[PDB]
Amino acid sequence: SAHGPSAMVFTVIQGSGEPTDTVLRATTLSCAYTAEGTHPAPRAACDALNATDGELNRLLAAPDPSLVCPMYFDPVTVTADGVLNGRRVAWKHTFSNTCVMSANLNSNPVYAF
Amino acid sequence: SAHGPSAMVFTVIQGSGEPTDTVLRATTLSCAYTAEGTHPAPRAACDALNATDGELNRLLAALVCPMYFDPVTVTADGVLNGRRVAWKHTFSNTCVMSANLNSNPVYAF
Amino acid sequence: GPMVTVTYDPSNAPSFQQEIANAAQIWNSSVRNVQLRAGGNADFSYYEGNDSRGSYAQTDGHGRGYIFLDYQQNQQYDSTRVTAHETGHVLGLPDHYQGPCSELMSGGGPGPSCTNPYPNAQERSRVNALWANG
Amino acid sequence: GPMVTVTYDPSNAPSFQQEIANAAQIWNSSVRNVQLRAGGNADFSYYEGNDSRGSYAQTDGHGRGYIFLDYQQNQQYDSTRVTAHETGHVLGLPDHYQGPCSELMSGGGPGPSCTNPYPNAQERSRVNALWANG
Ligand SMILES: [Zn+2]
Ligand SMILES: [Zn+2]
Repeated sequence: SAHGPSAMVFTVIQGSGEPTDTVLRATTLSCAYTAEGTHPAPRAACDALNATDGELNRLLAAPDPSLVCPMYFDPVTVTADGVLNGRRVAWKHTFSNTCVMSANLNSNPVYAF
Repeated sequence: SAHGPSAMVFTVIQGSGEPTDTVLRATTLSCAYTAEGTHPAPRAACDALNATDGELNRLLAALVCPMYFDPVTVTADGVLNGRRVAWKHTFSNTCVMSANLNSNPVYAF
Repeated sequence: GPMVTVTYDPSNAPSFQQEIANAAQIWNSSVRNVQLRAGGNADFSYYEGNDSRGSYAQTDGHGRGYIFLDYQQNQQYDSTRVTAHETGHVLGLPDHYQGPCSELMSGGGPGPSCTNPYPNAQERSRVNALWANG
Repeated sequence: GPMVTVTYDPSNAPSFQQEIANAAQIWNSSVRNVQLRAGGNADFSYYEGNDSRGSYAQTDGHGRGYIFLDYQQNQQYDSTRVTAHETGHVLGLPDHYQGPCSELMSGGGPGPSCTNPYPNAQERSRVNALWANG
C-alpha cells in the first residue's frame, strides 16, 4: 500500500534467462508526477504497474482463461529491475513457451513494448 | 568487444543497498541510434557508459576525504550492449563515492 | 466535523509556503471526513530541492510520510496542482496517468498546460471513504 | 582492391531496400580495404519492425551480426543516415553521441534535423585500418 516514485527497466529474454541469452526487447519507464520513459505507452504502463501494489507477480494475476497453449518447451523470460514505489526491486519470471507468456500476461500494458 | 543497444536504470541508495533502504536518486538511460532517458545529460551518459567496454567497475577511476562511516551504494541494472546486467558497489561514505566516480557523466543525475 | 485531523510540517519547504497552504485549503474545502492542519510533530512533512525525478511523495497513503517538491518541475508545471496532487497521495489516492486534466490524480499526464488543482467528484468520494472510520 | 568482401542480407527489410542500397554505396565509395556484397549466404542481415528502443545493431564489429531498422524512428530521422550509421557498427565503429552532424557515428545525438549520411575522413580511415589485416 506504500506509494513512491518508480524508475524501472523491463526486458523479454529468449530462454531461461542465462547470462548469454538474447534480449529480444527492453524498455525503460519512470513514474513520478509525470509518466515517461522509452515505453511506447507510459501513461497506460505506469497505471498497470501501480495496480500490482508492489507485488510484480500480480502482472500474472489475470491470465487468458480460453487461450489453449501447446505443452512444448521454448522458454521465454520477462524481467523487471529498478526502483518500485521508492524501493529497489528485482523480479523475473520464465514461461514454458511464448504462448504461455502471451496467455499469462494477457496484454498487460507493462509488457506492451 | 561486442556492440548492442543499452537500456539501464541507475540508482544511489542510502546505506548498504538493502531492500528497506531509501533511494536518494534514480534515473533511466537508453542508448541505440539515439541517446535518451530521464537522465539530465543522455549523450554524455551513454558515451561514458560505452567507455567502460562492458565492465561497470571501470566507472571507478581514482581532495582528501575525512574518515566517517555513512555508507552509500551506486547500482546499475538493465541491458548493456544487448546483454542483461546487474552491478552495485558500496562506499564507506559520500566523499569516498565522489572521489572514486570523479564526475563520471553516468552518475551526474 | 472531521473524523481525523492530519498535521503537516511545511517548514522544510520555504519556497513553497503559498502552494502548500493552497493545497490544504483546496482539500479542506473538498472533503469532510479528514482535515489538514499545519504544525510541528507532524504526521507528514514537505521538503524541497533538486531531483532529476521531479516532485514525488513517499507515503503509506494514510497521512504519514513526506512530499518532495522539485524546483525545475514547479517552474514548468503549475505549483498548486503539483502540491495538491502530491497531498492526494498522503490522503490515500493513487495516480491515474491516463486521466484528463479534470482528474487531479492524473498529475503531469495531461501535460504542462493543465492547471486544475481541484479533485473531481470520484476523488472527493474516495478520500471520504478512506477517512470514514479514521 | 579490398582485403575482405562482407556479404549482407537485406531480404528481411523490404521497406528499406533503397536506404540499404544507399548505405552500401556510401561505404563502398568511402573505404577501400572492405566492400559490401549485395546478398547471398550473408555475414550480417537487415531486419525491420517496431522496437521502443528504435533502430540498433547487434554485432561483433567485424562484419557479423544484424541491424534492426524501426518504422517510427525512420519516419522522424533520415532513413539513409540511420542505415549508414548502423552499417558503421558492423564495420567496427563505436557511437560518439556527443559528436556533431559531420560525424556519422554521432547517430541521433545532433537531433532529427541532421541528414548527413557520409562518414568523415577520420571514421573512413579507422574502418580502413580495422580491415587492413582483419
Ligand atoms: Zn502522483
Ligand atoms: Zn549507433
